Amino acid sequence: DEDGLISLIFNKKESDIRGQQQQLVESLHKVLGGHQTLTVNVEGVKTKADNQTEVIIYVVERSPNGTSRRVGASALFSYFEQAHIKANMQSLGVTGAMAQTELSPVQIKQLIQNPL
Amino acid sequence: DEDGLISLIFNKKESDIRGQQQQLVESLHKVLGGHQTLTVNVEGVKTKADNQTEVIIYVVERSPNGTSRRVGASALFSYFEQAHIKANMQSLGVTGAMAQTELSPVQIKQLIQNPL
Amino acid sequence: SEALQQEIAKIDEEIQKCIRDKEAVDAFLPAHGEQLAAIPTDVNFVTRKSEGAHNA
Amino acid sequence: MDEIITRWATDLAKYQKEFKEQAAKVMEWDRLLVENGEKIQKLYTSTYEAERASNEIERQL
Amino acid sequence: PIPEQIKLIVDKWNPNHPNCAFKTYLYNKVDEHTVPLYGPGPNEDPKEWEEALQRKPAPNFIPVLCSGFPSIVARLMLQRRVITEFNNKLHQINASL
Amino acid sequence: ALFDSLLARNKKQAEGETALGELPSLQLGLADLRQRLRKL
Repeated sequence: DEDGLISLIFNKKESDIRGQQQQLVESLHKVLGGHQTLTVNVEGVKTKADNQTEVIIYVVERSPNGTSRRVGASALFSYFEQAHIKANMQSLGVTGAMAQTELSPVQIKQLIQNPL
Repeated sequence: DEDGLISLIFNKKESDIRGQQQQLVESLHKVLGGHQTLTVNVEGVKTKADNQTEVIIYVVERSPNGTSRRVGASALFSYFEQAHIKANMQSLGVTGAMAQTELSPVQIKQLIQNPL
Repeated sequence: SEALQQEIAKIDEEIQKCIRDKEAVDAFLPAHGEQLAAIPTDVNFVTRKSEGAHNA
Repeated sequence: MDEIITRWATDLAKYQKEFKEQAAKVMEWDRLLVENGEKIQKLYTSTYEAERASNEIERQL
Repeated sequence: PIPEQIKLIVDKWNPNHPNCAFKTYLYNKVDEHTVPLYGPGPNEDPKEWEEALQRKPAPNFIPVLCSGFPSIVARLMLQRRVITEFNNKLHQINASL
Repeated sequence: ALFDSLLARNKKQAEGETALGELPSLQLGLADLRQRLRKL
């Protein structure tokens, strides 16, 4: 979870993603609120189909004391799945998202008991 | 075993136990290390003699993912019987303890082969 | 005589300290003994009540 | 000073001869425990059987 | 020959096993296929171990090293711990009957 | 509880009922019974 990796599927060709990567990364930064304490990093880009591309990201957050660390994957996924944020993501061409952290049974039970 | 119930005999009158139950429960919490991931619960209180009271407890443990479950009875008994912990318990008036789990023959054989 | 008279003290103290454990064993026996002797009488009893149910 | 070594050795042999007995007694007790344990298991089986049979009779009635 | 008897007595009353003189072995039952494990430890003479395994009461039993009194106390501790389990199971049977 | 069940069974035995045949049997014991056994 500490590695903070979120996989995003885009309904865009790989060449289009790479061709405008600066813009894509900044738009993701804007979705996060645009503060200078958050930085979006691209871990990888992979074609999945003619017009489907997976983009793996993480977000580095800086503390008031200058320390930096990655936003945990579960925390970042939780933000992106919020209805308002998901809609903004869909406007960028995102059609899905996944975190790598395998949740514990108690975490899963909590999510089922409180799906919202 | 999953029900986690430990019976404790106290050399105190029932009225004294009930009269200071908040304090008794917190002292047991302290014996366990006092962390906020452990919570002592009282299952029952029963008089056994003029100055003898049985108090049945269990301990709920919370995981990093927010999930909760009871500490298994054997595990909890094992902690309380450790010499340092037993001595602390005796200072609270505990003069005996019992778990309800009926051990298997192989478990019993293991305890006899390694009594410490 | 100091090292000797001290050594004998420490030794005899340790032995006495061991004999305390020996005594500790001796103390915890009869109770446990009764508890043990209780078992075969019950299992030899419960085995009987089972036979009653089975015959029933 | 021999009178001390005598005490030491006498105490030693005396308490050895007793420790042996204690240990033996414990062993015998263990034997008793497992010997009964087998029977306990037999009781578990017999009981489960009885239980199942009673359930069957319940079904029949 | 004085400082030898003393050292030998100091050796007798000790858990270091230089002829501990409180050497008795107790057989702990262990089901197969765990017999290949155990496997003594620090100061076990294969002589004593094998000699214990030699006069074995029944198969699936492994010997256990009882050096002195704390060990026999511990054995008792286990014996009680199993006593209660025995009584409990027995009461379960009783209740179902 | 075995002998108890033997009694209970031998008790319910000699007590009715409407079973189209099996009427309760009279109990003997001791004096008459020994001879009744020998006459087997």
